[PDB]
Amino acid sequence: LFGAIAGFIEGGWTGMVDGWYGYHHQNEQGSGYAADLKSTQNAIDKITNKVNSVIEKMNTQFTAVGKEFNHLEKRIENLNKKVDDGFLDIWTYNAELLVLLENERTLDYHDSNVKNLYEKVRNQLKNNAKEIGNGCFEFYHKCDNTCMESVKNGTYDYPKYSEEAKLNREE
Amino acid sequence: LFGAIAGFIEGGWTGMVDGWYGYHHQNEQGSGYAADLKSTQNAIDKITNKVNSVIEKMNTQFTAVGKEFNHLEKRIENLNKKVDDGFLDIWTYNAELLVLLENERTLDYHDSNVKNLYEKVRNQLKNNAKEIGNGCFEFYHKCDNTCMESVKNGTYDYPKYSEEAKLNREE
Amino acid sequence: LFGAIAGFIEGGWTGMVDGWYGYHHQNEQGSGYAADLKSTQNAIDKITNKVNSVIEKMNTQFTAVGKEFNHLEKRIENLNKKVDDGFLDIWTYNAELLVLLENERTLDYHDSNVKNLYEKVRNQLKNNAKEIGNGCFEFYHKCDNTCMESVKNGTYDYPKYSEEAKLNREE
Amino acid sequence: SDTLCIGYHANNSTDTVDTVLEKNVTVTHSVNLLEDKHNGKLCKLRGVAPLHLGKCNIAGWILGNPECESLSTASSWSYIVETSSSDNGTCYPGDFIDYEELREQLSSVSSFERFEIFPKTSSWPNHDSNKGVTAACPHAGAKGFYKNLIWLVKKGNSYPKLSKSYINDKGKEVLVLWGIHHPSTTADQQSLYQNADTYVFVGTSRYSKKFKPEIAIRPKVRDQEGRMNYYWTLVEPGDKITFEATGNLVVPRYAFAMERNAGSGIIISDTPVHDCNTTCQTPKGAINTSLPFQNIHPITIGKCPKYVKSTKLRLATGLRNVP
Amino acid sequence: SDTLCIGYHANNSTDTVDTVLEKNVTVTHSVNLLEDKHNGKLCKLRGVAPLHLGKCNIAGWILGNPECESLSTASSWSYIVETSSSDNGTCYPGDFIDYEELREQLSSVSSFERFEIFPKTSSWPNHDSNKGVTAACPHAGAKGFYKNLIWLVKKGNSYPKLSKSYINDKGKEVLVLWGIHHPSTTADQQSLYQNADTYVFVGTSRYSKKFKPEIAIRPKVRDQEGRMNYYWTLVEPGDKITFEATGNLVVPRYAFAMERNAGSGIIISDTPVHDCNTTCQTPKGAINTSLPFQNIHPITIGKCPKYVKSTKLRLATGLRNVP
Amino acid sequence: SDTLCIGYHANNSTDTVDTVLEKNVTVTHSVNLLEDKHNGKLCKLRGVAPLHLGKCNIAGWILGNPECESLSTASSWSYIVETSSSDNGTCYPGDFIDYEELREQLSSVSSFERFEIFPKTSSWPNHDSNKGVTAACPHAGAKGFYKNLIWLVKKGNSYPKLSKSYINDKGKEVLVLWGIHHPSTTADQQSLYQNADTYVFVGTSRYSKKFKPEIAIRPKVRDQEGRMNYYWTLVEPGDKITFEATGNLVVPRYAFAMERNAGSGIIISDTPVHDCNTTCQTPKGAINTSLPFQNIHPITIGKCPKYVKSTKLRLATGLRNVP
Ligand SMILES: *[C@@H]1O[C@H](CO)[C@@H](O[C@@H]2O[C@H](CO)[C@@H](O)[C@H](O)[C@H]2NC(C)=O)[C@H](O)[C@H]1NC(C)=O
Ligand SMILES: *[C@@H]1O[C@H](CO)[C@@H](O[C@@H]2O[C@H](CO)[C@@H](O)[C@H](O)[C@H]2NC(C)=O)[C@H](O)[C@H]1NC(C)=O
Ligand SMILES: *[C@@H]1O[C@H](CO)[C@@H](O[C@@H]2O[C@H](CO)[C@@H](O)[C@H](O)[C@H]2NC(C)=O)[C@H](O)[C@H]1NC(C)=O
Ligand SMILES: *[C@@H]1O[C@H](CO)[C@@H](O)[C@H](O)[C@H]1NC(C)=O
Ligand SMILES: *[C@@H]1O[C@H](CO)[C@@H](O)[C@H](O)[C@H]1NC(C)=O
Ligand SMILES: *[C@H]1O[C@H](CO)[C@@H](O)[C@H](O)[C@H]1NC(C)=O
Ligand SMILES: *[C@H]1O[C@H](CO)[C@@H](O)[C@H](O)[C@H]1NC(C)=O
Repeated sequence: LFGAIAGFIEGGWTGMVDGWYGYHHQNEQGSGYAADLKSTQNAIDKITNKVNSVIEKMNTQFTAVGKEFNHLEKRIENLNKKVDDGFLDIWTYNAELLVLLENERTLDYHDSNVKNLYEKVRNQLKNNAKEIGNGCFEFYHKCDNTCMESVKNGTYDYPKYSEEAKLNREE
Repeated sequence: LFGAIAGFIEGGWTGMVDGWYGYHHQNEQGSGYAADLKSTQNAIDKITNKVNSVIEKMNTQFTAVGKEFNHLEKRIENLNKKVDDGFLDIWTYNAELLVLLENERTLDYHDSNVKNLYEKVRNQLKNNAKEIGNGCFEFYHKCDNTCMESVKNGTYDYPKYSEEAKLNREE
Repeated sequence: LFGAIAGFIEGGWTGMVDGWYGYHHQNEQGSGYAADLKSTQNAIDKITNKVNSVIEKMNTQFTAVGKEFNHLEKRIENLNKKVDDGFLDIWTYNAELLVLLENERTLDYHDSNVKNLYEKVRNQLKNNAKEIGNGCFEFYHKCDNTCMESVKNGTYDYPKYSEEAKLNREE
Repeated sequence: SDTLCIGYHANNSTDTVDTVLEKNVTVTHSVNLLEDKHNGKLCKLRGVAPLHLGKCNIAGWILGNPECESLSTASSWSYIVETSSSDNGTCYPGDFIDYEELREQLSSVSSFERFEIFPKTSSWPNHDSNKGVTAACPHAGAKGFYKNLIWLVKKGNSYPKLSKSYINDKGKEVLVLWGIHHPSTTADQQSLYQNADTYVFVGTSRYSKKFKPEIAIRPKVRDQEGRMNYYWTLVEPGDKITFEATGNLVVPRYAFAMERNAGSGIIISDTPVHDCNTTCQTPKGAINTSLPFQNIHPITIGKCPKYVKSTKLRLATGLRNVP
Repeated sequence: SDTLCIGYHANNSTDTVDTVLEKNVTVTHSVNLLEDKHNGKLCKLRGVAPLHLGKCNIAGWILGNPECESLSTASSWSYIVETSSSDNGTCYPGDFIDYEELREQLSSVSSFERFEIFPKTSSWPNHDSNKGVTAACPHAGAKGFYKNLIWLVKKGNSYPKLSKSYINDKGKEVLVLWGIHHPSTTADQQSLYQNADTYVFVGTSRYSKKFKPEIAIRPKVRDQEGRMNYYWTLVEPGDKITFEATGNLVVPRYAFAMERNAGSGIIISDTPVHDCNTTCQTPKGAINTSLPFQNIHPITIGKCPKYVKSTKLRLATGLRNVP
Repeated sequence: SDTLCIGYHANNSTDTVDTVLEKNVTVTHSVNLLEDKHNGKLCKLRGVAPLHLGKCNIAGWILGNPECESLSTASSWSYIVETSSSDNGTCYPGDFIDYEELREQLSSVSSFERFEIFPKTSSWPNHDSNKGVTAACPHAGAKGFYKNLIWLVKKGNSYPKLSKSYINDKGKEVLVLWGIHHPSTTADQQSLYQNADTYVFVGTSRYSKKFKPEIAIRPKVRDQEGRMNYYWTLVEPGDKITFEATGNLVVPRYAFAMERNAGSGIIISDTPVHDCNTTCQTPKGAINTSLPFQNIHPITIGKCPKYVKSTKLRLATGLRNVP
């Protein structure tokens, strides 16, 4: 576990409908939710792959399970039953535990993705903004919609605003 | 692996007996170990669940494994033996590897819990204290027992002490 | 996933040939790649152990799989086939998924090792250097080869350089 | 002042899943891995219909018990179906030898043609092929017998050595069934076959068995103190089968030229048969899925999901739903 | 100045566990997943006691070998137990037909009552039920025989056709055993049964077999050059069984009305039987677990942990113990 | 200004692996877990060579079909090998009883010595051991017979009761095979054995069987309308076997004193046999590996990797290769 989901970002956003992970801004021009489509898509592809891996790796052959034995063949009847029952116990246990294990991992995978995305942003801004926590960053400068969209697509210009931020930071 | 246990916090505390993860304070009023009971309990519940998952998912049916064949039934005797032996090889391998995998994960789970707890504290204090490392925080203000108990239960008032700390920080 | 490999350290070094994880320095005396042998070795031992765990846990017994049945023994012929075929399906699935799971984990294990190593260094230097990112640290003082070798083996003296760094930092 | 927050999705959803560490965890999206629904119908497996015997069992069917002629026999089938009231079988009591192996061998055929190996009108000029009927196998209220066998009995006061061969020119193997009759008493033996102390002999290239009647009173079954045992063999292409007898032989009339398929099975259920395709059949009904597990029934026929004891196997795709 | 440190537990413990990456890792707490202890006792499975044959095997026991009468036969049991000195079986040498199937069918019964189907005093007025004893089955030093069977021999110089029926009015199925005797020589044949060339015939609604003695010298076993084969069938409720014979029949005396249970088994060990309940039994002793694996024995009876080859399966609960 | 960067390896490599989340991922180092190579040879299993029958099958081999004497019989073997042209078996047509169980019991022996239990020159002074040959089992162009059996026929116009015993003084069990002959016609019966209506009887301490000829015309096989059935038993050390006959017995000549090993098997392939060791044998060839899985063949003999349907199981050791 990575400490983000249900953690230092304590809740989810029902209002963010266009993806799994994203942002919510607020400047003079307005405010709103917007998914990060690259990292959301990236995850969908990988989860999809997981689901398909679990399903499509199963080798299925044609077989007629049932057998019929006469009243003087109890022993091979019971041999047969042992086989059917042995396979039932194996598949049941593996299937049950596979799912339990993969679900722990899937959930953690998402936690990781959200954490990596917080860090991605933190390391762009640095001291040009304050880490409130709960996943928010509070700017020391005027961040207009172009500025926002730049952080979201990873092309934020630290230099541009670094001096405007410094003077504001001290008060 | 999360880098905390046997890592940046290089040792454990035999002296902390009331739980798995916790704190050791030192102020003018005294000093001592004290477990974090919320996060310790949380982990116990989850590990317990893991143990019970591994045990209680095993489907067992009534079966009499043994069979007896006469001297002209070698072939089905050997068929039967192949079955018994095949199940042995499967269960042995899965059981051995299940445990190996789950142990790696359990240990990592604790590492994560300890790391998350360090981070929880760091993000409350911030510059009101210094990160010595080895998991310690060295305050820039007078932290009485009420103050301590406030950081431990997550209700630490940054504002209260922020100025007392800033002036002390500059030497 | 830990966000380091193929992440905030966006590429690998073809030029670092003596190990898996390491450093690249640059001072007045020269520059070059050098593996961290302690952490590289540590990983080799553990990965090796994983490989051997997967191989050497397989219990193999002497067995002759083949059986032969006469034309009035179709039913036990088919029983036998059901057994062979059932085992095939089980091993195939487990083997396929074992590998898929263990590979996700092995890759993540390395990610973790690289991240922990970045953090190890960051927490030694602190403000005596600047976090460029892409895994680089840009010193605020003259770091000679003895100084470098000290950071690499974890015995870096923060005090020594802390003042030389402070004055240089303010531009 | 301006802010930028990082966060994650939440929704409507009440889907829960279980993990190793935690039960009943609510998630945004999720997918099911366990098929638990079946269509309540016995369908055509890989496009080809099963053989539905209804009133009869396989024994009754292949012998031609009189109650089974209202069935129509297809020329191929994927599996066989009997019902729990499939009680019309061997109407004249006795032992059906290697019966269970017979049913397994007929479970699936890709080709099946019934044909008159020993035509009634022409084959038995020195024996009586018309008498040889019993109250145990009644037809239209009157005494009858199996359709695919003839009970040869003496002509006048004479049962001369009987001798008959069939060469398999059919290019597939042909299944030939016959029977042997064990009378109640030496009086009965002599009534039917004239000579007491008789033998029947049957042979192919790989089969050879001599049969002697065992004359005694058994407990009455369908009013018979006598008995009749049914035998069968498969004559391979090119090979022949020969019968030799001084009495007590129930000779074949119809035989079947067939191509066996490959281990299918027989399902016994009262679930109705329908026109539908499937790749996986259970006695409760058919399964339409690509999910790897199922909990409907352990005894399946086809390419089936693995039967498990689980009630729920739900796999998280989305994330923890927190609002 | 004031400090607050973050840390974790350490202790006394020397418990180690293994992981994929690392062996012999010391941890604070740990739990075991492999049952390796058994109680050294054969116990009552699902609350009902096993049948303990001790000196005899099943063959000796249901036939009534003279050494087995000191046993007491319960009216139900969960599984059967023989010891490695269970050597008292068929004292008169021969073949026990379908014996292994018989032992499987008796392995568990919910109801079992022995009773005199053909009472000795009343049933055989024209044959000698008192002679018919042998040095192969000795009782109190003197020549004896099985308890549940009578070896009928001629009376005076006469073995008239024997004929006897039993109707099953017991409302459960009844197991009937009989035997057939193959003398050494025609002199012995005639000594016992007067007529050389005899037959025995036995029949129910579903069973019918004729038997002829095969008179010849076999290699001596327990001083016998002759032989005796033992047969058995199950008569269903309402059905009857009939015997017909001109010699060589070892006729039943006791039979058993039973209700079969469902696949249990027979355990062969000298481990002593005790009063204790269990849900999982091995020949070495019983297992009291909720753990999913065991390494005690592969051949179990009950709801058992899966047998594995592992010596240690220890699951970490606590954390890495670092001091 | 001075810098210090932290980073990871990259290389030449094009090895890919799959993960749950992602396919076709390129990695620095990697190791294979699936053996897919075999040596194309049938080798010696655990140092000991198989028995290679080549032209014959087991039936032909232990009976001594004339085409099998150019084989040389070893005194121990690990497993048996037949080819797809192993068609020399029972040259005189009939049934080989419990043949499949016989092949399984001979599949591996640790000791095997052929010896003349009933020497030809001395054992049959009142019967003709020299006539008794057939066009079905031709030797050097001329009519012959099995080597390990003698077909005893009458001497002059007389087949007196035959009676012969063998006591096993070999300290291992000895396998004895014999045959019984069913003539075409009573003329043939009488030509060979004088008396029509004969019997053969064979017995040990645990075995006892009477045999009567069944005289009739079968479909011609290798020009024979008669038939000959082959039987076998294992005489335990100290026990004896006895033959008694008034005709129709094909008596043993050679027998085999053996020590059985433990479930090996028979492999049928044309893959050549070589001097080679292995711990795992398939019909395609041998496998030299310590990897836990293989996809070469499902029917193996030895300590083998588990057969899987996978084409590739590659395990990452190194890391993601990013340049
Ligand atoms: C077909 O089966 C039916 C019923 O399964 C037979 O009719 C029964 O016959 C029994 C025994 O002779 C009688 O006790 C009953 O009067 C009948 N029962 C029912 C339910 O009808 C019928 O004789 C069978 N016919 C053939 C030719 O096999
Ligand atoms: C019951 O078994 C005992 C022993 O299992 C049989 O007596 C043995 O007979 C052998 C050979 O006949 C002797 O050499 C042994 O000395 C005997 N052993 C013992 C312990 O007495 C006995 O025949 C069996 N009794 C019955 C009625 O079957
Ligand atoms: C040994 O086997 C060969 C073939 O594997 C037999 O030879 C065949 O004999 C038949 C008639 O019996 C001929 O029609 C064929 O021409 C032969 N086939 C071949 C391939 O040559 C041979 O009879 C067998 N001999 C013995 C003694 O068993
Ligand atoms: C089943 O599939 C076959 C494919 O050849 C097709 O001909 C047939 O019409 C199908 N039947 C139904 C009812 O869908
Ligand atoms: C075993 O089980 C039965 C019935 O379920 C019960 O009456 C009895 O007390 C138990 N016996 C012992 C010895 O515990
Ligand atoms: C949830 O609400 C949405 C929108 O209001 C609606 O479309 C959907 O049918 C609802 N389903 C559930 C999960 O109740
Ligand atoms: C096979 O190995 C055995 C013992 O390992 C040795 O005696 C023999 O020479 C080897 N034969 C081969 C591999 O040719």
